Amino acid sequence: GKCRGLRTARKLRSHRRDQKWHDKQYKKAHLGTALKANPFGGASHAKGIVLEKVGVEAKQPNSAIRKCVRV
Amino acid sequence: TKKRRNNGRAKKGRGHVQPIRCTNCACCVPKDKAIKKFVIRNIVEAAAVRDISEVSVFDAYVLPKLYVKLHYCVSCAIHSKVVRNRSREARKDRTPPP
Amino acid sequence: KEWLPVTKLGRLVKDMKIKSLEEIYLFSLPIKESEIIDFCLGAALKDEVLKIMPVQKQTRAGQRTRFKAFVAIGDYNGHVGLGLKCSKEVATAIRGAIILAKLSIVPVRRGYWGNKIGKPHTVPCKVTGRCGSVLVRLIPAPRGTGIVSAPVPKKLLLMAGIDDCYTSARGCTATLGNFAKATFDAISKTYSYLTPDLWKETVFTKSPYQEFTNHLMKTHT
Amino acid sequence: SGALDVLQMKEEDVLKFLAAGTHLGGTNLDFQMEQYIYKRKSDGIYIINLKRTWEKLLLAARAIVAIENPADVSVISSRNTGQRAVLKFAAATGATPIAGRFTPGTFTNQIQAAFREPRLLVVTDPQADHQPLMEASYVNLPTIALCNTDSPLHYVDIAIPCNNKGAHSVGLMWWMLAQEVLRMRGTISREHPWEVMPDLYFYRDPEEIEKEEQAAA
Amino acid sequence: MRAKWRKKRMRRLKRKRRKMRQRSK
Amino acid sequence: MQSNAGEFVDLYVPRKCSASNRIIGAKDHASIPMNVAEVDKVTGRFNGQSKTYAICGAIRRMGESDDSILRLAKSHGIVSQNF
Amino acid sequence: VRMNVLADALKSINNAEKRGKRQVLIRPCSKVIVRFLTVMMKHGYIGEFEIIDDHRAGKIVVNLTGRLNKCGVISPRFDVQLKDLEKWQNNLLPSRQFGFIVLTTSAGIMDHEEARRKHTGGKILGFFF
Amino acid sequence: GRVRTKTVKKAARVIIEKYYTRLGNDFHTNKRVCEEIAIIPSKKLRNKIAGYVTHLMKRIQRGPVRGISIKLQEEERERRDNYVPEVSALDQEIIEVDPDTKEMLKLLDFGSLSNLQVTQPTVGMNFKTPRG
RNA sequence: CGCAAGACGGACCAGAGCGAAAGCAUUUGCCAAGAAUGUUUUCAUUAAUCAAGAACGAAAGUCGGAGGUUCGAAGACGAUCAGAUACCGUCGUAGUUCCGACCAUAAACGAUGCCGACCGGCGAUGCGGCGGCGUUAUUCCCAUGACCCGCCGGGCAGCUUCCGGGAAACCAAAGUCUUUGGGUUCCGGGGGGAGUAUGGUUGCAAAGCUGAAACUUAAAGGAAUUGACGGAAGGGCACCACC
Repeated sequence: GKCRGLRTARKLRSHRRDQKWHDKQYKKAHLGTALKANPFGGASHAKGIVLEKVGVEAKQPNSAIRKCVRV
Repeated sequence: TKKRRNNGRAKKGRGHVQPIRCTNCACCVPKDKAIKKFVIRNIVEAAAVRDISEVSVFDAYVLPKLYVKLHYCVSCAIHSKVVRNRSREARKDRTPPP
Repeated sequence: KEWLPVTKLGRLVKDMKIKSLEEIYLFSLPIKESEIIDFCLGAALKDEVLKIMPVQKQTRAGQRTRFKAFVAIGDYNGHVGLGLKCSKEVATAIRGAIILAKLSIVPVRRGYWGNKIGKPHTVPCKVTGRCGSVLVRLIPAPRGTGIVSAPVPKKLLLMAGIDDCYTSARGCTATLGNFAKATFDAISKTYSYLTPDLWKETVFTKSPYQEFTNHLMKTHT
Repeated sequence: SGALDVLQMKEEDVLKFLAAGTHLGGTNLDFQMEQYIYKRKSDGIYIINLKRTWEKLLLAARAIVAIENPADVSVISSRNTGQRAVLKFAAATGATPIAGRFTPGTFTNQIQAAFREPRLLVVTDPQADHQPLMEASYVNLPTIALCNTDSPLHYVDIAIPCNNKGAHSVGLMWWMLAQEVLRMRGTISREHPWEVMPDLYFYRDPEEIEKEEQAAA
Repeated sequence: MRAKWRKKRMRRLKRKRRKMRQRSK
Repeated sequence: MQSNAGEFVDLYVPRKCSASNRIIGAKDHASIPMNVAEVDKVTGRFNGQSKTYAICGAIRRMGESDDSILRLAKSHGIVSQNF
Repeated sequence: VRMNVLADALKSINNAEKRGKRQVLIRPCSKVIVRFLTVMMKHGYIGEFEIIDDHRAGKIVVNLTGRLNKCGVISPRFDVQLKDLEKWQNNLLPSRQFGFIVLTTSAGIMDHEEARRKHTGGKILGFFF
Repeated sequence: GRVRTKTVKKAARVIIEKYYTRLGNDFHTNKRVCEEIAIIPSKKLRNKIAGYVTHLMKRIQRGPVRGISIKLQEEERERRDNYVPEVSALDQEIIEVDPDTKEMLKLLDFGSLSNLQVTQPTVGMNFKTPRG
């Protein structure tokens, strides 16, 4: 900490509370924007319908077809 | 990184200095920043002081010198070999070489 | 197998006349012979190589791959050293680092947590030691705690003879050069820390050079 | 050295100090050397206090006599002004000389043949002999220094404030230091002033050697 | 791309968005 | 340095700087127990006994080892009080 | 400005230890400083001092040994109970063998091992080991 | 072209260190010395050694050489052990003493001696080499 | 040779000063201001730092009025080139100059918040003060100036070093730090997306201030080292180099 005064509890608490938003993983779990745009909506599993089977091209030096499924 | 302890210049407690127009270029270099030579020189270099004294009117008339102060920018001092890339230790030497 | 010594200290260590290396450590004499530590701490002293680290300098055409060897050393009651040797073959780097560990071995001071019962088992106080960004705090723990630390300083503290110890390392500890020397700098500052137990004055006993100067003038040239 | 009239500042030694110019020091003063100088003259010369010049040479001469083997006192000069003086002091006291070219790593490197391992150093100038002071920081070597008014006290343990710049005020301060050490071992008695003349301890100018032959032809 | 001209191309691009929001307002 | 029986347990008691009271490290190689001679009151010669001083590494490279010797020898009555 | 007189006066005598001054001077004199130094002196980390009266805040020349490793100050003055005195001494001091947190109590300024005897908590001043 | 290599110059500085007594000025005599006092496996290299030996040997006829240390240079140190001058430069009866050096001796025991000349101060105190 | 104009204030000019910063250099007069030093004056804690709120703020740019010598975005042309709608040349619009309102940003940098303490040395300088031989002008003496030897305080710097620190470069601060706390304000949390979208607010406008996310990615990055390379500066050498 910086300000160490004995009656500086509300500043030291409130300054953290503001600067904790600048933490990436805090703002992913305290703004509901990630929880909104999470395709499962906060589930570990989800049932869906296979509408097309699509073979994805592997990225850098690894040259291969990654056989995925659009659900 | 910070290559020099001064900022390749001679302001330390100013904030601002007047810009100089360079002699080779017309660059706007700060005055303290700019490489300066007060060139004092005879009107002829070596080979002509013989003959111009021979056909002179007055008996042993000393000729006038040519007092011009040059202001070189960093680019036109190193191109015309006025200043030069010294070693990372020997840069610090602020001794005008004889 | 002889070791006919070179330095003035090494002469008396061959003679069986200076019987403790605690007499060497008292006068801060530079041990610069390999076989001074091989003499006293001969049959107890355990060598473990921390890591073989292949270093490279990019030259005109191709790289020169040399091999850095970090050797932790120490008998399991008091003495430890951390030697580093860079060589072109690994088997000489491992060989050369075990020697360079010995020249720079220190005694660890060991004290007590709370009650002062039996033999000492922990660091006498809290000592920090560092090189680079790696800061290694040593903390005295109660009996039967063990070395609560990373695998690496545990390997130097199991060799120190310190049974029970806490740590709180801080920095790029992944680099084993800075991390082994930080924890080594800590266990060297255990005896260089003036506790209120040691206010009782230093009686200046005679140096091993001061006493046997009459031997130093009859044994060799 | 203190409150003994046996080792008190002798009357015949002050008349050597004034002629030699040991009092007559440098133009700049080192902050570490204020304690050894009475007063600064006009024309910038620091008057080195000749008791506190004397007093410091006694304690220096004590620490040499406290070495049981008189041969492991490494007596070093690099500059000409004390090249002879050290090589005579080494003969008088029985000490070890290196007069000119102090090889870096003599005290530190083992495999070097020139690996002497001394017990006390005597230095002609802490700057001229900067190198012996630093190899004195790697192996446990205490230091006597023939200090000047400006010469530093970095890695020197018993400073002797002297005019080691002057030609005839080096050998004169090796003369006091050679004498004092020899008496305390029980060789020279304070009855008779010493057989050796203080003019032996002077580096002779080769100009004044090709002059002395012409003068004394 | 210089960070000075990247800025200049964002300033022209923002200028074009005030231009095209006004077509609806 | 005692246990809880009172017996001395640590394997060596390191030296301590006579000038600054700071204990000399087992590898502080700029630290030196300088021996100063003792003079017989009227003979003016080495008694065979000495005066032994420890000045730690940091003081020599600070440049204060000879100011301290000049002050410590004064308390042992070597250098004249007046000085 | 000078807001903690005890903080400056202990830092001034901490720099003298780390440098190696044989005695040290501190400019303003709170009674808290003298009451701090008496606890330092009775444990015997420092030698005797004498205060220097000018009709102002007092000055103090403290005669140092080289025993004092660090002289600390805990600003702000945390009010401490007997249960919490263990937590303060188990991180701020080197071991459970030596080192002394002096903290002001209603029984006057005194060390932590005495606060366990007298059975009185209070506001933390600093430390020395 | 003719620059002596370290295998020539080191045989030059050990043969003179050991066998100074046997050598001389003449090349052809100490060409032949090098056969008895050394095992030189070449005809040519022996002459290269013995050539610069005679060069150094003509220099030890004069004075001190850098990389040589012999029993005769020990005898010079023994010869120069015993120089004796006439009564000293330090035993004068006119010795120049400043008033400020007269003041400090007056605070010593030796306030007024028999054999000193006191002076007057050099007023116009200019003792610094100017700036630039 | 004269003249009229509008700019600008060389050399003197400095690791010199002042100002809160931006900035500020012809002579004099005028009008307020200010530090530093001096102080055996006076009040007697009146203070430090500061959300909100505000003053000022280079250049460019905007609005109006005046002025337009030089320079000169845009633009006209001549070159250069494969091309140059670039560098280079000659012209020239806005502007550059001033007056009154706007704008509030710069690598606005010492890339280093401010107040305080403590912790080495060294030689300079700037301002005030104090004291000290002598040199010098007012000559007809004092006191002032000019120097000359120092000291104190304050300021801009400089050198030095195992103070110590740090990833190092470097730093008497960037030190007094796991031995972690003098006070306090702003502020950062992998690279991007992005200073973007959106909402407010400011402005005549250009734009400023506040300011995300979806997504994307395993590195981006700092200091240093070795090499290779250079349309960098040198120092060599060779009839597979020239002379």
